[PDB]
Amino acid sequence: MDNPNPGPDGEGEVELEKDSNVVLTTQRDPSTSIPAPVSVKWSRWTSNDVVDDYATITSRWYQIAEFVWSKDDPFDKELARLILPRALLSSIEANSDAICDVPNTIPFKVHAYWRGDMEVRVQINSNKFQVGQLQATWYYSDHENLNISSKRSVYGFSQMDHALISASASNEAKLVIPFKHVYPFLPTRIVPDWTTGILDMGALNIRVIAPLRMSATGPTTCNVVVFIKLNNSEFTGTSSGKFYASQIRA
Amino acid sequence: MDNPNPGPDGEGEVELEKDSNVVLTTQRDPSTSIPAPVSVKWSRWTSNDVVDDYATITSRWYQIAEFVWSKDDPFDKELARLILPRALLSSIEANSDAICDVPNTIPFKVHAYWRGDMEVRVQINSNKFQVGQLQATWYYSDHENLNISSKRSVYGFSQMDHALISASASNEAKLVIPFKHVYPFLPTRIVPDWTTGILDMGALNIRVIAPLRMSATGPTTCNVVVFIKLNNSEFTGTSSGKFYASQIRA
Amino acid sequence: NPSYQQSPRHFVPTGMHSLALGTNLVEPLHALRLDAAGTTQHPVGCAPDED
Amino acid sequence: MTVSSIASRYGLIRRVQWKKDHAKGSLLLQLDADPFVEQRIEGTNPISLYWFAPVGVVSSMFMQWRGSLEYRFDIIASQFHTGRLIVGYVPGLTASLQLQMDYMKLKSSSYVVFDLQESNSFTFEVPYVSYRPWWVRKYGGNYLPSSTDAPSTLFMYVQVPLIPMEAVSDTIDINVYVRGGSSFEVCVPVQPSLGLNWNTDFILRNDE
Amino acid sequence: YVQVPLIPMEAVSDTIDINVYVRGGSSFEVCVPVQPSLGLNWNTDFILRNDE
Amino acid sequence: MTVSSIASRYGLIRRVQWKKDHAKGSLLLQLDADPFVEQRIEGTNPISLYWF
Amino acid sequence: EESRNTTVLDTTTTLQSSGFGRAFFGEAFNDLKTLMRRYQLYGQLLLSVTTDKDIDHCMFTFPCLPQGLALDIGSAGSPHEIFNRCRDGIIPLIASGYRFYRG
Amino acid sequence: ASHIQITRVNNVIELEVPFYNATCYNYLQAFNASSAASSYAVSLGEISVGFQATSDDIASIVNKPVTIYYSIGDGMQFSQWVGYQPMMILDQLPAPVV
Amino acid sequence: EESRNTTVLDTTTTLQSSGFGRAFFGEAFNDLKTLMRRYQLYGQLLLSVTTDKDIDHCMFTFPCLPQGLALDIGSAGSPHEIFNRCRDGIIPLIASGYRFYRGDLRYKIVFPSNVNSNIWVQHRPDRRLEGWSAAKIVNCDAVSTGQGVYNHGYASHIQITRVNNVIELEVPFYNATCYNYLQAFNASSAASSYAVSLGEISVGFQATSDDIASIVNKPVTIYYSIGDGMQFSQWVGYQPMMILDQLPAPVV
Repeated sequence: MDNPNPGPDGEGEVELEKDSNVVLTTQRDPSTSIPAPVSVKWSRWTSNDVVDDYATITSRWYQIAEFVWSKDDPFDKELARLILPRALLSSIEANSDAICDVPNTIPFKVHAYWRGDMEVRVQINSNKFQVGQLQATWYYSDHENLNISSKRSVYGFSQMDHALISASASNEAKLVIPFKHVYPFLPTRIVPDWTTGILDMGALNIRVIAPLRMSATGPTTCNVVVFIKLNNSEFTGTSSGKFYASQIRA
Repeated sequence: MDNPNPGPDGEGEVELEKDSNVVLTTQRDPSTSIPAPVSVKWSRWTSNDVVDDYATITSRWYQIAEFVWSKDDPFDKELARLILPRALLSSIEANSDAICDVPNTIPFKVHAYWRGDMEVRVQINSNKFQVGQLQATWYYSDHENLNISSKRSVYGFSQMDHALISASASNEAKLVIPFKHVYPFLPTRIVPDWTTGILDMGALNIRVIAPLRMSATGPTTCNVVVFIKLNNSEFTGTSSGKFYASQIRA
Repeated sequence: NPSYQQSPRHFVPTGMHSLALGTNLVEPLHALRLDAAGTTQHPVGCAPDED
Repeated sequence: MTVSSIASRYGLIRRVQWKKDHAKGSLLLQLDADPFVEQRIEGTNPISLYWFAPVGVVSSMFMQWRGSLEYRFDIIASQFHTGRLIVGYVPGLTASLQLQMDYMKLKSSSYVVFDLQESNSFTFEVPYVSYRPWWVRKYGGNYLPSSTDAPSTLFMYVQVPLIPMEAVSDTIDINVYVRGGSSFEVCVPVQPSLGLNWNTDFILRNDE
Repeated sequence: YVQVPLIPMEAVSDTIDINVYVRGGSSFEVCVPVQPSLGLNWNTDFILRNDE
Repeated sequence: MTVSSIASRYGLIRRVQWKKDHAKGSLLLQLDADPFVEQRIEGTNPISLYWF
Repeated sequence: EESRNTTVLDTTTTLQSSGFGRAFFGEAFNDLKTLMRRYQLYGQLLLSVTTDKDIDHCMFTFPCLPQGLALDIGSAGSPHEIFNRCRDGIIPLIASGYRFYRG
Repeated sequence: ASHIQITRVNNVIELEVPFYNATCYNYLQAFNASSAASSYAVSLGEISVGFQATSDDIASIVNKPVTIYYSIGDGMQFSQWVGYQPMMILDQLPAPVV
Repeated sequence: EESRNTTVLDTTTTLQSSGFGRAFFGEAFNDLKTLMRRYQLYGQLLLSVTTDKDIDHCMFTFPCLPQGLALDIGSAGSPHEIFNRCRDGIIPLIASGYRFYRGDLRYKIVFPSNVNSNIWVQHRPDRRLEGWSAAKIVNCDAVSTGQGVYNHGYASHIQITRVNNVIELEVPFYNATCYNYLQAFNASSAASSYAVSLGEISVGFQATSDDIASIVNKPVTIYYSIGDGMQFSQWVGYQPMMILDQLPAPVV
């Protein structure tokens, strides 16, 4: 303890998190926050048709959002209300290319129905001299709740369990997000009983709890990037990809 | 034996062949012909990167060619020189839709390299009173052999092992096609050392050994359809689908 | 659903429990208490000195 | 008497004709993959009667159903008839996507090829694919909202067109029978969406 | 109160935020149930009973 | 669901600013020591909502 | 034959049995007999004195059968809306399915 | 066999119509009466409800509703299977039209 | 994280546990579920005949959900003073705190005394709630669908008002869902609409129109409680409250 000896290597240890063929690193301990106990598989109750998780490609980390967080942002200021199963697709399509192009998301192009736990890391690179604090909060099926527009504020997400991202520590926020929804499976396209609100489990949202503060000549911006593993998933109901429609623009 | 008793059911037994979520039937015994002993897996020698067969979707039966076979066709007359890994893709694209649409072929949209045994059934529905006989012959890397244009005739494929499809019996021709190629893996797109001749193991070809013969007022046409399982496969080298190019028109 | 065909008890209604009686006699009530087994209790320093 | 003892009885529900000159792409039927499969009678009545499979009546009494159906197909033909037909199943088709179908899009999802030659009958067993552990009734007591449409759709395209001898008929009948599958099961009891034909009188409440 | 005033470096901010979170303690406990003194914001309509 | 399982969850209830130029005596807050600690929303409503 | 099944073309992987809602709602709906015992509207009327009735006269008489009474929509001017709208019912609908009863 | 509800105490008499017929088991579909003795082969009986009011009091009773219920009573056992006659879908019935 | 506690600065000597009033009043208030079962006012109405109703017509129909009906202050001229004043309640206030539920409800409707007429009560699991608007008691008008009338299959019960004028109920959980929505509901998915209400209860008198005049503008209060089997799921923080003692005075 208390015996620094930086070398060419630098000082601290670097913890990893390999999945399929994607390794990614964080110098800091993740501030994990797990809204629910891990989901039961549930293919048993609602699918004769062939079911298969694609662990070797669906479980890879893949970016879904990135954003500057300048000092100009006022105390309570959303940076990103990401939907999650959708943003994984909506961001790709927003980046002007089809879902089929990206290995993580090809099974969505085909299978009619999805289920499964998600993982979301909200990595940041604030400088050590900056002062601020994001919160990252997952809120299940937000869109279904019409009064959410009033709840959607840092006072209101701090009550449910939520990750904290201090800009001083440049802390990285892990966020396990086990499946919970009124219906056991989320459709990946228009489906006979619903159309609107497709593949929408709920929403990650990253409200600011403390705006960046810095010396007048200090570093203004603080970029953030959000990877999303899609691990214990399972897909069911094989179907042609021509039925698939591009995700709502958001 | 020798005791027919047809009912509403009809007479004979119906043997099946389920795979993933595709069952298909043949009243008759398949005339299997297996060119090579089953392939060793070979991901060991040429792929650090994550490898995964997609048994739950790649192994499904899916049509790749269908063709009328009228009495007008002369003795030695090709009906279809199908390439196989390509025709599985080339037919889909020929049918005016992208590879991503079809569940069997999505992993090709992504993974740079393919390997693995194929299965090909050449089902037919000739009437019992028709007289004729297709041969179905698999010929490894045909395109590499320039003199093949002379070999490509029924006298020349009957020497290597080949399926026979009598039109009298309306026999169905099974055809296991284990991987063999000079290079252990077949690329699914332009690759640094080769471009032309992409994903081309060789060619199935269905020369006629005996033209249909029938009474002048009998049934002229005899349709044929060719399903292709892609079983003990394995894919390697994950890569973006935007690199993929539509298969050569053939 | 077996049917229960045998004759019912034959009781006589009265509007009210006895006002006079006040000893060896359980007296049913619509408690405004939450718990139905609850009853007032005396913490050790609140004990009733006077009998 | 039991919901399963009634569900496990075929009733003829559709009668496809199948002519020689149907090309390889031709549709024969696309009845919905819910018990409420239908066959209207061409009656003179203002309110037309409908045939149902026994599963289609016993399941109208219940709000919700789940599990496999079974469509037996009696392809009525002499052994000298020969042909082949797909009997596919597409999960998650909304009615706007009900069109744009063809057998080749069908092959992408679950399906079953069959070879009419000697044996002339089979029994495709329709899968229950939906996001909902049960599934709500297609119809309802006379109340149009709360009438969810079917989970998925059956299809039966002709994979290889029929090839009859000159001395046998150009056309083959195909009977489609429906039966509650081994796992077919229903839960909540509500108003039947069906009424008996014992009295088909009805009285409009026009205010005029 | 601030027992010893904050002493920032020139290269870091003059101001520090302080969040105050409240939680029922280990021994926090409540007894008698009565009318909530709070109403949901699901409907904030209210109607004065002026007699005029 | 339990009174204690709900009571044992923090919710942000106050956000003090803390500037360098606060002298040693300066007050930052004096919220009451009862659960009903408060943070009014600056809404336009005739009857203002409060966080709890 | 009717219930014969010549050649099953199974595609399904086995689905979990729910026991007819026993595994969810806590109550089996398998036996249709136990549903038959939920009560149903059978008939309906507005009493209509005609003759000057004595103490003994029956006010109305109806046959009592499982089949259900012949459905009475009522006159075109004054429909009994339930039979007009909610046609028949459950018990008659299942009585439709059998040819003899004894109970 | 009979029973007499006192409307003042509780106005819903509950019953148990029993099976009294000299038959194996009764007809269950609609009935057109072929045999003259087939007519005993349907109804369990023929219930009759009647008020004991004198005509002076019977005026209160006029056009007062009397709904009736029924259920098959545990001992019921339908026999031979017979397929359903054509149904008529209910949601397809005509609207009142404004 | 939310419930983390970095460095406790204890000053307290340990306080005696009271067991939530168990040590005083003789009854624990620890479990909030057992308080949830004290009955609450759910809705309220003055019956309003419009069309000349027959024996079969439902008098009113309301969706039955734990969340509580959308609050009905009433018209500015004629407020329902309790919801106007005693905003919402307990059970909806705790329903505010969770995002899913899966369970029964109980009701115990209290009909007007002066009326004698028999009263039937349908439960209708089929019905979808259609957005938070029209999640309220509805006075059904002229029959046009099957919504307005008694129905055969639906579970039902028929109180005799003359014997005791408060039918008590047990609305069960019939949905093809894991568990229903519990906050306010705007209906995103069309199939999300089956994911809220337990059903859609309908109360209806069997009175002929000649007798229905006695019934007009007679109160019918309704109660509810979560029915033992209820189990709210995911925690979700409270939306902003509005303190009640701070509500405006009538002003003389």
